[PDB]
Amino acid sequence: RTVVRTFDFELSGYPDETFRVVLDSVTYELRFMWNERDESWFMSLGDIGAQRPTITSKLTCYSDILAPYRYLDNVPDGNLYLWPLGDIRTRAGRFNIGPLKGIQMTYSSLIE
Amino acid sequence: RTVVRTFDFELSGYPDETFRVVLDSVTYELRFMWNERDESWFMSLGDIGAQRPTITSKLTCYSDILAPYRYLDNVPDGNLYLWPLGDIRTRAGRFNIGPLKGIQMTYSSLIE
Amino acid sequence: VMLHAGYNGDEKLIFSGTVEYVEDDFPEETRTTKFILGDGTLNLTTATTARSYRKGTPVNSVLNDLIADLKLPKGRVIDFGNQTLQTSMAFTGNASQNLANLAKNTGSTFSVQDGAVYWTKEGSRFNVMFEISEEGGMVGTPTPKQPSSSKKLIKAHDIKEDVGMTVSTLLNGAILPESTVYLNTRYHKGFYKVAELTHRGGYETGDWITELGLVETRGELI
Amino acid sequence: QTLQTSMAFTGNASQNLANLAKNTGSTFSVQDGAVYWTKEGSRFNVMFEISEEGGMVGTPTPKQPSSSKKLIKA
Amino acid sequence: YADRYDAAFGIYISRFLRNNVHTNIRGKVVGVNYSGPSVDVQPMAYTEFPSGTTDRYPVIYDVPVLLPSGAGGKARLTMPIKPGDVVGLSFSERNEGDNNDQNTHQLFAGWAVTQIFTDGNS
Amino acid sequence: YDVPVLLPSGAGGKARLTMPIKPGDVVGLSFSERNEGDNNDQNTHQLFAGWAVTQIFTDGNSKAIHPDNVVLENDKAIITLKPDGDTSLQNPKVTVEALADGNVKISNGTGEFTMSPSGEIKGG
Amino acid sequence: YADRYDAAFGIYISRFLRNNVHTNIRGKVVGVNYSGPSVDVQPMAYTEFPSGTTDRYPVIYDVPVLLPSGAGGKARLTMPIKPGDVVGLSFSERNEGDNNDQNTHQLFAGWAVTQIFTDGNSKAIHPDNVVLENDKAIITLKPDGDTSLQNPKVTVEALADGNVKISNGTGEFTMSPSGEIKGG
Amino acid sequence: NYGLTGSGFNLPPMDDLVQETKKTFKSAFGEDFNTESNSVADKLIQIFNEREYQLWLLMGSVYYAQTMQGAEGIYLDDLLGKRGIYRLGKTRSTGT
Amino acid sequence: EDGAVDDSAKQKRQTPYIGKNAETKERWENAAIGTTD
Repeated sequence: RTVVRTFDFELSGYPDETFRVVLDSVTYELRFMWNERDESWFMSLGDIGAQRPTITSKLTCYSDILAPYRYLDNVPDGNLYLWPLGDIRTRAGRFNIGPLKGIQMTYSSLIE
Repeated sequence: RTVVRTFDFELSGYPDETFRVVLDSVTYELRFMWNERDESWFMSLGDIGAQRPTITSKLTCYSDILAPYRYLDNVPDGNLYLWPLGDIRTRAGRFNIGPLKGIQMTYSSLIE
Repeated sequence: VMLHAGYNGDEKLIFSGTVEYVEDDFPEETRTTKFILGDGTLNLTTATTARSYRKGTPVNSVLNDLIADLKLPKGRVIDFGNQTLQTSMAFTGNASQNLANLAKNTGSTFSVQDGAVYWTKEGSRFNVMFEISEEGGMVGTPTPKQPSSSKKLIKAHDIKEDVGMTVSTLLNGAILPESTVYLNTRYHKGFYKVAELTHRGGYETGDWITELGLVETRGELI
Repeated sequence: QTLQTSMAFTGNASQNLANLAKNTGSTFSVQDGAVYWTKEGSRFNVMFEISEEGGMVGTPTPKQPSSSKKLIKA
Repeated sequence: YADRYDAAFGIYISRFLRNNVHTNIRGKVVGVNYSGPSVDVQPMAYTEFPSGTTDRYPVIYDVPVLLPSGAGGKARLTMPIKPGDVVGLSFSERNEGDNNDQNTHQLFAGWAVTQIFTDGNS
Repeated sequence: YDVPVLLPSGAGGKARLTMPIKPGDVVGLSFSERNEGDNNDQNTHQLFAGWAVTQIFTDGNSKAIHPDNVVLENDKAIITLKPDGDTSLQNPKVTVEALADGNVKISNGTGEFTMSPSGEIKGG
Repeated sequence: YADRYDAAFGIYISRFLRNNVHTNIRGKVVGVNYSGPSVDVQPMAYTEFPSGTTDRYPVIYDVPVLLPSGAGGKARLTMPIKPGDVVGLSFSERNEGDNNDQNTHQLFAGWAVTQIFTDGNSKAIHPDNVVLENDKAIITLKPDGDTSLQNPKVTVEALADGNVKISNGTGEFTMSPSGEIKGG
Repeated sequence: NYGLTGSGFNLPPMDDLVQETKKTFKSAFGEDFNTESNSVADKLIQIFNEREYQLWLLMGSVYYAQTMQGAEGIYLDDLLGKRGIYRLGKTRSTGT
Repeated sequence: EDGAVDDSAKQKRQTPYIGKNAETKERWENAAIGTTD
């Protein structure tokens, strides 16, 4: 399953960010919510103007977020991962997500 | 191989000039870079909006620049030469290129 | 007629064509000459053609045959590859009209500009040939503007356009509709195609700026 | 002059006449109730003279008679 | 002449029909296929503008030929067509050979009649 | 005036089915895009008659049609071919039928001649 | 693209012709009336827009059928039309069935042709012969004088050289150019 | 992009190298590292960078030394020496 | 615009890694992320 890096993300730290992104020539809308007690980011994925999000999950490092969901016509077939740029023991935080902040959220697409 | 003079060039001396020219009814974009240590002009040739230049070479007097490259569909079939107007021993410089500056960069096209 | 403009040290070609119209009015104090110029109007509106092809003909051959009829230099073309006609075809009338019809059914953009023929594919774009920033004489912040005055029904080819933005800059004739630009601002950042240009100028009094209508891209990087 | 091929005319009479104008170099136009049929290029005496005595207003200026240019055999 | 607003639309519509909206035209057979009867038609009409320019129709390929027949093609009067026969040609509104074409009336040959007796071959 | 009439024909006009057209027959008319009689006309679709079809059976002149038979007919002379081999020429005083079963029955009011499938030859 | 003033009229005219100005179209017979010959036509062509929308012509009722005829309908070649035959259809400019309609070209069926030999139903054609044929009854005339009537058990040929060979499975009768008369 | 490509040898400006190495430093110590004007690291990196510009220019000069165009001086003789042509030395005028 | 994929658009060089924990990263990103090519 050859895959190539094709997109990177950044977060400003606002607890209720929402924006639209284009992946594999298809367009999706994303929502990020910050959880206080669990100090983690909650990601919701869905179609543009959809009544409810298609997928909701909790973000973690080195875990394949989309693994159990590559069976729907509206879910990207690529790979979405979070891995750190600094010390390997650093876990995902609020302000430490970005191309140079410490954690590299990235999307990669299979070659077809 | 009958050939007729059909175009002349001039350079303002700026070290990173880039402009578009039309030859044989086809259009190309040219880049000129000045080298300090080698005191010579580097010419790059390519198609309009091309990702990378098709040809790169170093300019010299009385040398057929395009000689080894008349086998591509996007390279002019004419003749490109640099010859001096003054003393024959003068070599190409920075500010001495032009119709009256001392060196005559010229393009000539075969008769068909 | 040719027109040049710039800033006291150089002048870039900004238009070239034929004088379609001319009139003079001289009421009392000041005469005012008027012009209307067309970029290749004569060729695009009189070049007749009469061609035909059979089943199995490679489409790449049809394209080259029709363009040579138009009698204009080829600025840039993206061939079709190994595409072949599915049905017999016949072409007559103005060559430009026939080519513009082939555009719809094959997702290709055809448009002549400053004498150069440009044939490209919709959705895809060409390097950062231009960068826009406060250093690059930008004028005001970019704003999002729809690229068409109407909305189309959608299934919600997907690759087609449908989005854009607007920017303004000091006059710079070294730009063309089919080029690509990079937008380095503080809010918006990314790559865009160009779709429309408008050059304005008042020598003694008036603006000396250019307006670009950008369109988002979603295709391959041709 | 004689017709070279059979002809048929229907619809508004004005439209049919305006079509006969193109193929025979004639100008057709109604004005203040009067029908005028003339031939293009040719003209009728000095029925009017323009000069400063004749209440002219400003000098004449050359203006093209159409907003577009046609291809010519030149 | 060209000042009114309506005359502009008149000329624009007149010119628009010139390059489209092909409905019917006469022609002559130049190529004949006997298996799956079809004929190649060369339209005869043309015009010359005052600017010394001419408009020629191109050769049209594989126009189906109609014959009086029925009962699923079991009964038919198959006459021996030859090249050079003068026939009338009709153009279909849509490209019946494809379902994705966006144009209309763009020289989509519909069918041809067996023969027409005009001047010169009456 | 003068719309050319089409007839099923070929081979350069050597083969043609010239039926006897009369005034009053109902036909469909087609108009050509350009004036095929001239090469200088600037107009288009201006009632340039292209051609006319032999006849069209509309309301008010709808003749009956045989459900299954290729009948070529004249005022009183009829040629009928049926799918089952049989062919027949008829007229108010003669009949020449060739049936499927090897039957020939050339007949007339004054007499008849026939051949049976069994090879018989008789003269009535 | 959509900025010029002329492109707007171009698109408007292109869209206007789409819903009107019907001139000709192919079709297939689905309903046949033998008294006062008329046929129901189902046009075959269609298109699918990028927005996932389709355009279908509806069934057209009672299009008159043309046949080679004359003399006030006394002479006519009435072939046995059946449902499913592929025919070409023509639309009249005005509603010939009414004199008050204000529209034009609005699918006013004009007439239909007997049959058209397109791809998928292309019957073979004899290079040189005027063959009038039925299911099993054939009439063949050849340029060289010879004429022949055939069927699976009879044959009546009249050749160029004065030969008459009226024949049958049970026997034959013939006349030679030399004036001979024989009965087989 | 600026090194060896499919169409010969190119030349990079100074600013691209400066930005690339500054990005590398940024990645080394996070986005907070300062690299402009007042940084001692800035004064070291910029001074360091200009020298490799000379190296790149000299390398580019070397490549063309073995081509029909660009040869000069001693290197020119080797190119045309393959075809048996040698420069002429000092000459004495002759006449009558 | 602060990380890779823009360099491929801007036609620049990817930043080399600083080596630490080598042979642990390279096996995983190269298989799960790949390279922009």
